[PDB]
Amino acid sequence: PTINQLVRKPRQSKIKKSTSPALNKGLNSFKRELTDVNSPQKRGVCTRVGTMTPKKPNSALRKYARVRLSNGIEVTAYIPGIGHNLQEHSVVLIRGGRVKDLPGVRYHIVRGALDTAGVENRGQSRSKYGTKKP
Amino acid sequence: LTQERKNEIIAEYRVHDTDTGSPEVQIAVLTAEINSLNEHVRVHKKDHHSYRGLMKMVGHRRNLLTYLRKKDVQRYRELIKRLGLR
RNA sequence: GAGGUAUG
RNA sequence: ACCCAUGUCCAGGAUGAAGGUAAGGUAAUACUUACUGGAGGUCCGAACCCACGCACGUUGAAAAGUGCGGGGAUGAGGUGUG
RNA sequence: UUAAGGAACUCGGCAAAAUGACCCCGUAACUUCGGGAGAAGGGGUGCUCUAUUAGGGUGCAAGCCCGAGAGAGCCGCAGUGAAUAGGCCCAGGCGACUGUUUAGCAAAAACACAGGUCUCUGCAAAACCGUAAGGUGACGUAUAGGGGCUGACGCCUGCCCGG
RNA sequence: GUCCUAAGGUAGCGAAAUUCCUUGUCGGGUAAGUUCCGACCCGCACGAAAGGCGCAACGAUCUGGGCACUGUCUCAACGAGA
RNA sequence: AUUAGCUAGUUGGUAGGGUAAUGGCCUACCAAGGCAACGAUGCAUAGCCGACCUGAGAGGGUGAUCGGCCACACUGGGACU
RNA sequence: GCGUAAAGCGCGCGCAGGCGGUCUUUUAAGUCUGAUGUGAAAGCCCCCGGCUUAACCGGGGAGGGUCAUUGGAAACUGGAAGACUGGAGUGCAGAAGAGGAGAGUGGAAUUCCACGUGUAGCGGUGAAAUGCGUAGAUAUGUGGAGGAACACCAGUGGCGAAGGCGACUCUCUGGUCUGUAACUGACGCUGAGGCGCGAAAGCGUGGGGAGCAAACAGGAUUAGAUACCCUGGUAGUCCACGCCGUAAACGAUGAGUGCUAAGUGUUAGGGGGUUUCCGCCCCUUAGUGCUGCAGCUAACGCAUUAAGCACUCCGCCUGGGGAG
RNA sequence: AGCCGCCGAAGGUGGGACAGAUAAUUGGGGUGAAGUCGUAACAAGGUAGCCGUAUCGGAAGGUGCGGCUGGAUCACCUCCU
Ligand SMILES: [K+]
Ligand SMILES: [K+]
Ligand SMILES: [K+]
Ligand SMILES: [K+]
Ligand SMILES: [Mg+2]
Ligand SMILES: [Mg+2]
Ligand SMILES: [Mg+2]
Ligand SMILES: [Mg+2]
Ligand SMILES: [Mg+2]
Ligand SMILES: [Mg+2]
Ligand SMILES: [Mg+2]
Ligand SMILES: [Mg+2]
Ligand SMILES: [Mg+2]
Ligand SMILES: [Mg+2]
Ligand SMILES: [Mg+2]
Ligand SMILES: [Mg+2]
Ligand SMILES: [Mg+2]
Ligand SMILES: [Mg+2]
Ligand SMILES: [Mg+2]
Ligand SMILES: [Mg+2]
Ligand SMILES: [Mg+2]
Ligand SMILES: [Mg+2]
Ligand SMILES: [Mg+2]
Ligand SMILES: [Mg+2]
Ligand SMILES: [Mg+2]
Ligand SMILES: [Mg+2]
Ligand SMILES: [Mg+2]
Ligand SMILES: [Mg+2]
Ligand SMILES: [Mg+2]
Ligand SMILES: [Mg+2]
Ligand SMILES: [Mg+2]
Ligand SMILES: [Mg+2]
Ligand SMILES: [Mg+2]
Repeated sequence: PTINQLVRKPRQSKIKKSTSPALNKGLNSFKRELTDVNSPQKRGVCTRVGTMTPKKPNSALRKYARVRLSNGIEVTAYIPGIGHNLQEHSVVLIRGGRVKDLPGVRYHIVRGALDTAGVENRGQSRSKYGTKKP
Repeated sequence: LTQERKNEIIAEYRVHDTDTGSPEVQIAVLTAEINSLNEHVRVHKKDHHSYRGLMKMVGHRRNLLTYLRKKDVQRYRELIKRLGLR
């Protein structure tokens, strides 16, 4: 462009989207108005639990839970690891992370933080999946 | 616009006896031409190709007129009442 | 070399 | 009831169409603002005409009215004479 | 005229009450850009002095009428002090409208309306009245006249000709 | 796919001035709503000049709700006149 | 600018009063200016800076802790001392 | 960065702004420069020291401002006063042109009407059939009516900002190029926001409507055929006026200026050598096309009509889709 | 002291504007190992494709009007190497 063009309008960079929009919103009951606050993790209440058929190429059933977070946003969270404790009205803690197999999931459930009891029988990567040392 | 009439209207407003390329002369001849073309358009309203050249004459006239205004303002305030502008 | 005139 | 010819009636106020003039504006038109103008099965509202509601009357003051409100009221108007 | 309440009445707010006049501020959705609109919602109105008033009208002038704001005050519950003089808003169906109608139970969503469309008619038109003459039509002439249907405006009006 | 047809209802609208069942269902409004508004569509039995759908202004039109106002009422009392 | 007009003590002036002090700070009278596409007006956002993190640097993001300044003490207004 | 990948408004007229030919003087708005003052401490940076080193802490210095005042330079930008002409324009002499609007006009040729001659087919297809035809066609001749478009010329030829413009004549008009150096003397380039124009389709009102023809009907086709195909055929197409303002609106290539090898056609001009004009040759201007050197490009390819080398201005792009 | 006046926060009333949440219902969008009807495009994609527009149609899409080549095979014409 010409310099006069660049002065009449300077540049404008790209509008960045977050991987994790719902972690980046807080709530106050008083105002009843969402408040932008960068957050790593949120807790919620499992509305629904179920299985998913993932994309091509894959075919295994994937465990998800539809959660209502603390801030009121309804979110689908993958339940990683072998087996789980969860059911309806179960409280859950939620971190970000995208299940590439599965279309509508963008977040994971931290395993071992709350009523998400740790995985059974696991020995390796225990800090993930939330088993104590035996 | 005929040659004889053109010669008349250049020689009767020429600043001096040699001159036929002054802004006085050009602005005058343009006012003749644009008035004849205003008549032409009021008759043949949809000859937009003619209306193009009309607006080019008007633009050139305004250009000369601004230059004259910047150059000597007395020439300007003379010509406007001598010709019928504004 | 160019221009124109049924399914998997 | 409809019509024919001929007459006559409609207090007062309001709104402000077209058009026109002028200033601005233009290359010239547009166009804007003001003023003027006086249009309308226009508005408000008496007379005039009608008859929406209610009440009273209902061997009525009256064989269809009275009272309180109501609609139109320059028009597809009302009315007179023949 | 009525305590308190205020549509609980009732087929139904029937009736009644309330609003009401001049000026000023301000005024929505929608709109066929004209309207809606007096929308709504609110304020002020009396008398006295400044006042033969600022200013206007008239007149040869004297004089005679209209009376603009403002201040400064006065009195009352209340100042268009009486009488006369819109209740408003939201939503919807129907009919566009003004108008007409069952004199004497129905005023309407019915009739008409402008507009659309079909159809007929060549002029001694067609259609109508009448036995006929004679007339209307029309002292007109298919951009006119008669009949049928529809019923402003906007977007549209589909298929079927066997009967 | 097949019968019948002259051809089988288009748009638009739709428990409708039309919807029986039917106080249909859902939503709204109300403490409570067979009425009301908006949507749905199994349109008993809408539908395109017996016009369809829509629509500003208009209306003594019909309908539902609200503010104000009130002897309509709770529940009647007084006064005046005929 | 998917916000273009805004302002009416608003702009200037003559007088007057007021503050510790200049000034429409306020009052009265006169004129009708003034600002604005060099983005006024309006909406949303935000305390500002030193500085912090990053980056070859230009620059990008932040304004915890430390220091400076500003603002506010349940919300609003007002004065006294 | 925008030919083909995303990206040049469809094109113009032009207010504002940005940018601006050569020379002299004047200034010092911008620029450059010496001095003074300040830009706190802490923090970054450098140099020392201290905590068993480190982290940390201390001392000192440095840096940092489109900072301000004051004093100097005039090269460039800007302001001012003059002068000049290669830009820009007027004049003068010529040349081309389907540039546009209006009015009128011509004959081919499709259809239709009438009349003769005239007898059983015509039409169409891959085959057909629907359809027209003994109430007489098809064709053939004559005459008449109606409208729409304009063969040859006609050509990568002309003009136009683009859309686009082809039969002829007249009127009214626009723009272009060539030559001159007469005249003015930078008057200019672009151009947001505005204003207008703007294929075909389409919309409103009123005409016209011959052909072609969406829709639609019938006949075939097909598994089916809401299509290709046939026969018919309404809107439209045409005109006047006014809206609509889109396009594979495309050279998919913004306007302007200058510079950087050639070869060759073609158009409109000019200049000169030769020759009886004619004719050939060369030089040059503005266009339009072909092929190619450098150079650029991812390549294809562009190549004095750059997609090269540079400057000014505008518009636009920032992964696909959603989503125009 | 009291009283009267000016300014004056909150409050009340009123109608508009602005921003958001929600809503019977509705619209299209997208995603989703193996469902459905057809085959519109890619080659001449079997009617050449595509742009705009109108209309029609279960759906892709078709037809008309104009426009482009981002058009395959065959032809004469211009032009070049
Ligand atoms: K229903
Ligand atoms: K002030
Ligand atoms: K038409
Ligand atoms: K083209
Ligand atoms: Mg296949
Ligand atoms: Mg009237
Ligand atoms: Mg009335
Ligand atoms: Mg009465
Ligand atoms: Mg009246
Ligand atoms: Mg009488
Ligand atoms: Mg009589
Ligand atoms: Mg009472
Ligand atoms: Mg009481
Ligand atoms: Mg009740
Ligand atoms: Mg009861
Ligand atoms: Mg009543
Ligand atoms: Mg009526
Ligand atoms: Mg009666
Ligand atoms: Mg009655
Ligand atoms: Mg009629
Ligand atoms: Mg007779
Ligand atoms: Mg009727
Ligand atoms: Mg009822
Ligand atoms: Mg019909
Ligand atoms: Mg009436
Ligand atoms: Mg804040
Ligand atoms: Mg970098
Ligand atoms: Mg592209
Ligand atoms: Mg420091
Ligand atoms: Mg057209
Ligand atoms: Mg195909
Ligand atoms: Mg194909
Ligand atoms: Mg078709």
